[PDB]
Amino acid sequence: DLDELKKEVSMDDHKLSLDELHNKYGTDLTRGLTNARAKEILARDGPNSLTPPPTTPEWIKFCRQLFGGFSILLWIGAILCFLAYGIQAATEDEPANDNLYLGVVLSTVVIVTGCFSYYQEAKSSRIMDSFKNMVPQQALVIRDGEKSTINAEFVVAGDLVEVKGGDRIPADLRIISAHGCKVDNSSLTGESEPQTRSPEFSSENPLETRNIAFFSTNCVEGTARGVVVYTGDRTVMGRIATLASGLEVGRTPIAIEIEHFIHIITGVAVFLGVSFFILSLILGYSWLEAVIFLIGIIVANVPEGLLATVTVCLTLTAKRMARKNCLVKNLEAVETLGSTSTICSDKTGTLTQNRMTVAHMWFDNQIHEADTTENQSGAAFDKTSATWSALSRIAALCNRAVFQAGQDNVPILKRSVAGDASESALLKCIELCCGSVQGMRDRNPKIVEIPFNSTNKYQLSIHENEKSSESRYLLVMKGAPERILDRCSTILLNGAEEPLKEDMKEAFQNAYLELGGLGERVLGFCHFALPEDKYNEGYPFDADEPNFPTTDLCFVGLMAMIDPPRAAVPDAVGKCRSAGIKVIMVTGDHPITAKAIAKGVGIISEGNETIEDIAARLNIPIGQVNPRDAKACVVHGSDLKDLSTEVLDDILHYHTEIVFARTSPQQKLIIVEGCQRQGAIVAVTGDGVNDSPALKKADIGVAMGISGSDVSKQAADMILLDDNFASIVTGVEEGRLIFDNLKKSIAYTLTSNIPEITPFLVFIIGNVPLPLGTVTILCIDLGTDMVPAISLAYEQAESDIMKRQPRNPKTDKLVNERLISMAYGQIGMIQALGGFFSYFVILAENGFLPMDLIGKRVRWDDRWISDVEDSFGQQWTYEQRKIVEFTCHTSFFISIVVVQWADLIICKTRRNSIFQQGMKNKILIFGLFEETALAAFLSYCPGTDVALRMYPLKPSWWFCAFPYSLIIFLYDEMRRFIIRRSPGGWVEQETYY
Amino acid sequence: GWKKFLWDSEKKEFLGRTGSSWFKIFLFYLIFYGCLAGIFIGTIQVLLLTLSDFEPKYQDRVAPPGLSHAPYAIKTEISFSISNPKSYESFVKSMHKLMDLYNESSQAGNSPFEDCSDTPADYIKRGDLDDSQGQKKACRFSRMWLKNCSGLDDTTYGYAEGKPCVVAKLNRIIGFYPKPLKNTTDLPEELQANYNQYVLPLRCAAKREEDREKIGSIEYFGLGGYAGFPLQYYPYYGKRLQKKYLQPLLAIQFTNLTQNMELRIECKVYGENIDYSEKDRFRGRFEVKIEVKS
Ligand SMILES: C=C(/C=C\C[C@@H](O)[C@@H](O)[C@H](O)C/C=C/C=C\[C@@H](O)C[C@@H]1O[C@H](C[C@@H](O)[C@H](O)C[C@H]2O[C@H]([C@H](O)[C@H](O)CC[C@H](O)/C=C/[C@H](C)[C@@H](O)C[C@]3(O)O[C@H](C[C@@H](O)CCCCCCC[C@@]45C[C@@H](C)C[C@@](C)(O4)[C@@H](C[C@@H](C)CCCCC[C@@H](O)[C@H](O)[C@H](O)[C@@H](O)[C@H](O)[C@H]4O[C@H](C[C@H](O)[C@H](O)/C(C)=C/[C@H](O)C[C@@H](C)[C@H](O)C(=O)N/C=C/C(=O)NCCCO)[C@H](O)[C@@H](O)[C@@H]4O)O5)[C@H](O)[C@@H](O)[C@H]3O)C[C@@H](O)[C@@H]2O)[C@@H](O)[C@H](O)[C@H]1O)CC[C@H](O)[C@@H](O)[C@H](O)[C@H](C)C[C@H]1O[C@H](/C=C\[C@@H](O)[C@H](O)C[C@@H]2C[C@@H]3C[C@H](O2)[C@@H](CC[C@H]2O[C@H](CN)C[C@H]2O)O3)[C@@H](O)[C@H](O)[C@H]1O
Ligand SMILES: *[C@@H]1O[C@H](CO[C@@H]2O[C@@H](C)[C@@H](O)[C@@H](O)[C@@H]2O)[C@@H](O[C@@H]2O[C@H](CO)[C@@H](O[C@@H]3O[C@H](CO[C@H]4O[C@H](CO)[C@@H](O)[C@H](O)[C@@H]4O)[C@@H](O)[C@H](O[C@H]4O[C@H](CO)[C@@H](O)[C@H](O)[C@@H]4O)[C@@H]3O)[C@H](O)[C@H]2NC(C)=O)[C@H](O)[C@H]1NC(C)=O
Ligand SMILES: CCCCCCCC/C=C\CCCCCCCC(=O)OC[C@H](COP(=O)(O)OCC[N+](C)(C)C)OC(=O)CCCCCCC/C=C\CCCCCCCC
Ligand SMILES: CCCCCCCC/C=C\CCCCCCCC(=O)OC[C@H](COP(=O)(O)OCC[N+](C)(C)C)OC(=O)CCCCCCC/C=C\CCCCCCCC
Ligand SMILES: CCCCCCCC/C=C\CCCCCCCC(=O)OC[C@H](COP(=O)(O)OCC[N+](C)(C)C)OC(=O)CCCCCCC/C=C\CCCCCCCC
Ligand SMILES: CCCCCCCC/C=C\CCCCCCCC(=O)OC[C@H](COP(=O)(O)OCC[N+](C)(C)C)OC(=O)CCCCCCC/C=C\CCCCCCCC
Ligand SMILES: CCCCCCCC/C=C\CCCCCCCC(=O)OC[C@H](COP(=O)(O)OCC[N+](C)(C)C)OC(=O)CCCCCCC/C=C\CCCCCCCC
Ligand SMILES: CCCCCCCC/C=C\CCCCCCCC(=O)OC[C@H](COP(=O)(O)OCC[N+](C)(C)C)OC(=O)CCCCCCC/C=C\CCCCCCCC
Ligand SMILES: *[C@@H]1O[C@H](CO)[C@@H](O[C@@H]2O[C@H](CO)[C@@H](O)[C@H](O)[C@H]2NC(C)=O)[C@H](O)[C@H]1NC(C)=O
Ligand SMILES: CC(C)CCC[C@@H](C)[C@H]1CC[C@H]2[C@@H]3CC=C4C[C@@H](O)CC[C@]4(C)[C@H]3CC[C@]12C
Ligand SMILES: [Mg+2]
Ligand SMILES: [Mg+2]
Repeated sequence: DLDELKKEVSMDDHKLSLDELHNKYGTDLTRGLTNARAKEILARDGPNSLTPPPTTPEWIKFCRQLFGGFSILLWIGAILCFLAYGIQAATEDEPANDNLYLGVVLSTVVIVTGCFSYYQEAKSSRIMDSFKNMVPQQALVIRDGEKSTINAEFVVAGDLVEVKGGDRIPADLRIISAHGCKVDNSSLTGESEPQTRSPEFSSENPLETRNIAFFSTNCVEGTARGVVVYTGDRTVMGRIATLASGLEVGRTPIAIEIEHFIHIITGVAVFLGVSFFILSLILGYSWLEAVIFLIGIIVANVPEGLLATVTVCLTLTAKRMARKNCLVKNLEAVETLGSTSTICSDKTGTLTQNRMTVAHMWFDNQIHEADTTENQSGAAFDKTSATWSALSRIAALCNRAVFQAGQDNVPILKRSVAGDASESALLKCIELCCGSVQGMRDRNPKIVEIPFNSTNKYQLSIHENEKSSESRYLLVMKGAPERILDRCSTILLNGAEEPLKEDMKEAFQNAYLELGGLGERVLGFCHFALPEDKYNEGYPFDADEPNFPTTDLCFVGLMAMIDPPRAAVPDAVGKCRSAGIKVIMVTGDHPITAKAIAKGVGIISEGNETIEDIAARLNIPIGQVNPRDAKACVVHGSDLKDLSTEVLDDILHYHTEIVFARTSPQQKLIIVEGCQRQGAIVAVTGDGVNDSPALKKADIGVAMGISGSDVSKQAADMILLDDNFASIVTGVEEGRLIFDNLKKSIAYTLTSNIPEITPFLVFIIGNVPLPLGTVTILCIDLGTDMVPAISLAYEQAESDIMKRQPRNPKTDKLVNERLISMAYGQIGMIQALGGFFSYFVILAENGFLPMDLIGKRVRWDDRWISDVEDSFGQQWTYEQRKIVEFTCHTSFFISIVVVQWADLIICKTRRNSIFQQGMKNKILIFGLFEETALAAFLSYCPGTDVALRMYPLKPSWWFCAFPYSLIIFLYDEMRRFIIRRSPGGWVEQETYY
Repeated sequence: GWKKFLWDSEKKEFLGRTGSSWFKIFLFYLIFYGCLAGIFIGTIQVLLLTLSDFEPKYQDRVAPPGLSHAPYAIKTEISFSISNPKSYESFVKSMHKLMDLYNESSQAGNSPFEDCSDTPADYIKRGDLDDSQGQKKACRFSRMWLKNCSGLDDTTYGYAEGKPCVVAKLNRIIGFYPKPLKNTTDLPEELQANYNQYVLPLRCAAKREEDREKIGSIEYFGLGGYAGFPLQYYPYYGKRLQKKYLQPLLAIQFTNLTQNMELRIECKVYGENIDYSEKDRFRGRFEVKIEVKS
């Protein structure tokens, strides 16, 4: 799978002859191949079917999730825990079990997290499968001089293949004979209109010539013949799909922030250990015990609920997205939208609707605009003049297309119409504001029609007049406005008729250039009442000689048409530009149309100008003007092929409104890379196969759901099942909102750390009874902390999020030193002091004053000293003093919950005050209530002192942590106050997360 | 990267900041931590003011009282060879440490050791738990009372020829009055004889029914010759109000002990405000494993 030979732009053998072609692959132009020869080749190289994707089993996708995120930190934690239980078990028959529990718990936090993340990734895959539909297809091949329809998988290189309007081109063909055949090259090349396939050659580029049919394309109208030049995976879209499969994914931004988080967490772990190692050696301990102390401190610096909390956090935002029809296959792809700063979009199928619609109309010397939006939410065009009625009769009659049988259910715009795209657009507009055309057509019987001619350049027909008072004959004709203008002498103004003096002839010329400059295609409609005295009701006007007056007709008005953009396209582009997101158009369409759509959607702001526009406004050559005075630029693909790396960098560095036109799929990838070489996130939004390699390499691919291709749908990361484009705006908003909340939840789960390690440090250094047990830390680590941390995600915005610039990746991280200074430095310290207060209170009320506790650990833990004197002289047995230590653990845990109240409240808001935002978050309130109920339950249920070792507390001890909490609240409130009044000051660059 | 974030010479920065930054941050942390320390200290001083010096506010975790012993046996096992002298040294050093506090030289003069009844007697109340009448007075407890286990005649206390002693002791509790069982028809078998009301009885036995035969003659030594604690040494007024206070002791000689075999001996005190616990094996009773292997 040579990628460099697949990265190259397609080459071909188009510029040849029919004899050279038949001489190279071997084939009879009039008899085709022989069946024996056909099978010899079929077996020689392989069926004409693309290779299936590389599959994967479900246990594999579950192992990936098990060894991921920070499941490594926890895997070792678990392994270390069971190692210590092994050694402790084989060494003594009476070892503590703080390790068999610590290890099965840690392990569960990893297995459970993997199951949840998994379930998510499977849910998305099923709905993805219910879309991959495949109805078998069969092609028409001519062998031994006979026509046969065989499965698409049996076509080989060399046989003759015939196509008919409505069928799909089986393989890459070389047209040999055509009969007004047109094909839809929208998915592969990106051409919105049907390009006619002619046996003659026209352009050096194989994608532009007409003598080649392509894979996955469809023949709109006409029939054609051709020799199969390319077959199987070796086809154009085969090499493209192969390129998509042989590319990388990338590395999500969110995954880099989490990696940096683990980096800092380990930094502080080895720091606390090497330091308490030198300190313990300064106190007289040996090297074996001191080494074991360095192990215990590193293990304590492991947030286990941070994994489950972060997973639930990410999972919550994805549901909000799925409620509005935005599905993500992975789980972290939910944040990439908010961090995006450059959106590369596609035109055909993404920015547009890929369907032709009547845009502007000319009548009564006045331009009228029609509604060209999917759901028909706009302005009508004043249907009160007689002119419009005559126009409806002209277009509705002189038109041969008709809705496809059985569409009585779909809407007027999304139904299937058999015919050209122009007659279809006209039929839809008439059926839209003029009622049923089928009755309008049966109301006037068509007598004689002369089909569109290459010489006449017009389409005319005569029908009877439904006027019950006028039995005359009506004649209507449509065609190019110039040809029709040369055939009139009257004008239907407001109903009456008038001559064609040069005043209205010039108004017609300016109208023609107005509709033409708009990138639209205009047509002219005229009609005339045939005198029933010279052509009675019985006379038959056979289409042979001049039976109708070609000239002296009555011109009614012009009718333009073009593919309009989707409803929320301009507003969404404006919203993205408002948020500081650079919008760059990248499409393989004609530049004359790309520039117009760009100006119409907001990419090229009205007023900005290109170098050619300046040369045209001044009437001077283009090589004289300076390119720095041009803000917007249109880069052609042909020119893009010959450009250096620095030139592309300068193109993106100096032009703010860029539009890349006539770019091949391979070139689309080069543009995305040119944006990433400089340092920023990219989101590619597309639909066809030409978009497959761009969505894969982009930081986040957005594929259309209904109008998208299966390859680009399988290679993307986000799917728009409703084809609505406003979802992009919703995504960029949610991506930010869920980011500031992760910051809050991390500072919350990190604040509780300090009051969890300090007891052991003072234990080894100061020699006092153990303040915080292991089964209590587990109760806080996975009990109290979680619900509140999960609730911190439901926090609304503080300021307008859709107003700030995109975050810089090289400077604004997710976890900086400003957070560590708060959680580890200021709040956690106060929480630890409060805990040590409740501790000393419990031991002083029972008999051990703070002066006699220093130096007691060695005898406090001896199992054979049944007489330990306290500050008053009482003798305490071993189990009696242990019961008090356990009650001190219970109250320490309750103190943690009490200080967590004020921590969850000061963590709710980052800058704003509580009296401003407000406690409108019901989940947070529920978190506080549940957090308290759980602590009371664990401390007063019969049987806890035998299972978990938590004894009941006396009512006066629950109030030992209240002052510390109030103080935490007041300190953080004044902290958030100086930041507001003093922007950019010390408190901001020192404590503003 | 590696080098610049460590020390650049244009902005004169170390690790990231300049000299004035490290100073602003260090000064802030010093003031912050100083305030934290002062607040914690104030909240601890008010705690020193809340409690009383002559009496622990809560006395529910130490009741009833335990029963400790000397020597200091690890795992509650006393195993030693009658030949190798370096086998029972860890035991004798403890026994001696305990008895070394009852030396007559320590108990001298009128204070604060007053002479009490040589025969068990009733309680003695030296007033309330106040500082009004100064330091209270405690009864004297002579070493010699313990006849064959006193370290005055046979320093080793018995371990020298296969006859060990075990000095039992009741855990000191402030304001605790020991209450012995009454003479009513319901009383254990053992306790019937020598019902000295003023004496709290202590009686050892065998954990299993089999071991009975392998255990010989349990000879208890104590005040007045009884196997108990005289009620006159109660109650205890606490260290602050009764420094130089001695708690009664009871010696137990396990004469006629079978050789080369682990014997489980359970000793138990009896009384009203005495209750045992299936979890704490030292509350009221105690277990000892003796094996005089020779
Ligand atoms: C399984 C674990 C590990 C242990 C588990 C353990 O329990 C058990 O499994 C047991 O092990 C079971 C194992 C059993 C194994 C076998 C047994 O079955 C079998 C039986 O074992 C029994 C024993 C058993 O009974 C034992 O007792 C068990 C205990 O073992 C440990 C003991 O204590 C202790 O270790 C005993 C071990 C042994 O004795 C050690 C001997 C020495 C090594 C060695 O010396 C001996 C000897 O010499 O070794 C020789 C071999 C040599 O080649 C080796 C070469 C030596 C290299 C020398 C270089 C040294 C070095 C190294 C440099 C890097 C740095 C440097 C500084 O030092 C540098 C300096 C140089 C220059 C020094 C050069 C010196 C040279 C020395 C050498 O040459 C030799 O010494 C020399 O050759 C000697 O021969 C010679 O004699 C020398 O003597 C002298 C030398 C000196 O001595 C020596 O040098 C000294 C002192 C050095 C001093 O440091 C110097 C100081 C003074 C100082 O410098 C000084 O001055 N300062 C002065 C200050 C001053 O003035 N200040 C003035 C101030 C003025 O202002 C002399 O000087 C020298 O000249 C001379 O040469 O170079 C050779 O073999 C021989 O020679 C040999 O004798 C302890 C335990 O292990 C165990 O209980 C036997 O009796 C029995 O017979 C046998 O059958 C995993 C742990 C768990 O993971 C963890 O949970 C753990 O459980 C907790 C931590 C427990 C803790 O907490 C518990 C309660 C609750 C906990 O459980 C909770 O879990 C806590 C949790 C933790 C965390 C956090 C939190 O809380 C919770 C939250 C977590 C959760 O929440 C999270 C979310 N937040 C999520 C989740 O994570 O989890 C407590 O209960 C625990 O108690 C507590 O610990
Ligand atoms: C409480 O009483 C303890 C015993 O008191 C003795 O008996 C009472 C009834 C009185 O008569 C009193 O006057 C007696 O002293 C008392 O402990 C005793 O302290 C002395 C002084 O250190 C010890 O004497 C020394 O003995 C060692 C050898 O001891 C051996 O036996 C003991 C057991 O008894 C073992 O533990 C040892 O390991 C030895 O096996 C002698 O080597 C030592 O020599 C020193 O004196 C000689 C002159 O005699 C000098 O030439 C040397 O240089 C040395 O300076 C002493 O003779 C005595 O052993 C010790 N008794 C016990 C049982 O340990 C205790 O201190 C008192 N405590 C208080 C708080 O009042
Ligand atoms: C029994 C007793 C109990 C003991 C309990 C102890 C509890 C432990 C509590 C806290 C742990 C402290 C450990 C240190 C934490 C430092 C935080 C840290 O390392 O965070 C990382 C930051 C990175 O941040 P960033 O993402 O913005 O980088 C962007 C870089 N880009 C953009 C250029 C790529 O790196 C930096 O900050 C740069 C590194 C700065 C390191 C400063 C080291 C100071 C440590 C000790 C000082 C002690 C002196 C005491 C004497 C004072 C004089 C009187
Ligand atoms: C000595 C002891 C020390 C203890 C220290 C720890 C303390 C921590 C616990 C509680 C702290 C409470 C702080 C009180 C803050 C009140 C703030 C407030 O009231 O700000 C008013 C807001 C603002 O409104 P607005 O103008 O934006 O509205 C606009 C409406 N429009 C749009 C229609 C116009 O109004 C709103 O938020 C809407 C109404 C919300 C009403 C909330 C009431 C619930 C408050 C607390 C719950 C109790 C938790 C107890 C935990 C213990 C469990 C056992
Ligand atoms: C919207 C949805 C709302 C849902 C809310 C649900 C809330 C549920 C509320 C209560 C149900 C809790 C479980 C009930 C446990 C009953 C245990 C019990 O009745 O025990 C009685 C006996 C004690 O007998 P004794 O006094 O003779 O023992 C003397 C022992 N001596 C003398 C040796 C010391 O027990 C024993 O013996 C053995 C003790 C067995 C230990 C079982 C405790 C379970 C341990 C941890 C699970 C707790 C996780 C927290 C879940 C929070 C959910 C919100
Ligand atoms: C969403 C919010 C979740 C909130 C839940 C809080 C999370 C809790 C997190 C960690 C706590 C789990 C630690 C497990 C502790 C097991 C302790 C154990 O095994 O001790 C063994 C004891 C033996 O004691 P001994 O030697 O003194 O007996 C002497 C008996 N003599 C003397 C009479 C013979 O035997 C006994 O207690 C026998 C009774 C057995 C009791 C088993 C209780 C298991 C409790 C929890 C496990 C399920 C938790 C799953 C929820 C995860 C939440 C994420
Ligand atoms: C911003 C900070 C907010 C902090 C809020 C903290 C709330 C704390 C809640 C309750 C306090 C604990 C309950 C105290 C119960 C003690 C029971 C007790 O046994 O007490 C006895 C000792 C006195 O012993 P003695 O030796 O002198 O007796 C000598 C007797 N003879 C003269 C006869 C010899 O009593 C004493 O120490 C009493 C000394 C206590 C002094 C601390 C006062 C705490 C301040 C305010 C409490 C909150 C109430 C107002 C609520 C406002 C809501 C917004
Ligand atoms: C049980 C737990 C109890 C805990 C109680 C804690 C109370 C302690 C609270 C605060 C004490 C710390 C005060 C430190 C003052 C020295 C700091 C200093 O040297 O600062 C210098 C700067 C002036 O330099 P610059 O910005 O002009 O230079 C620009 C330079 N460039 C560019 C780097 C920004 O100072 C400034 O900015 C002004 C900023 C001053 C910091 C205000 C922080 C106030 C926080 C809390 C006070 C509220 C206590 C409420 C307690 C109620 C108890 C019931
Ligand atoms: C101490 O125990 C010994 C047994 O070890 C008792 O003496 C034995 O008595 C039986 C008769 O009942 C004789 O057959 C043995 O020969 C005796 N053995 C020895 C070593 O004397 C002795 O009576 C017990 N004494 C006390 C006071 O309990
Ligand atoms: C709001 C903050 C900054 C106030 C902090 C006040 C500090 C400085 C106060 C509060 C309580 C005070 C202590 C209260 C009681 C005593 C006992 C006395 O025998 C020596 C002084 C000493 C130890 C005091 C020292 C100063 C002290 C710790
Ligand atoms: Mg497309
Ligand atoms: Mg991707």
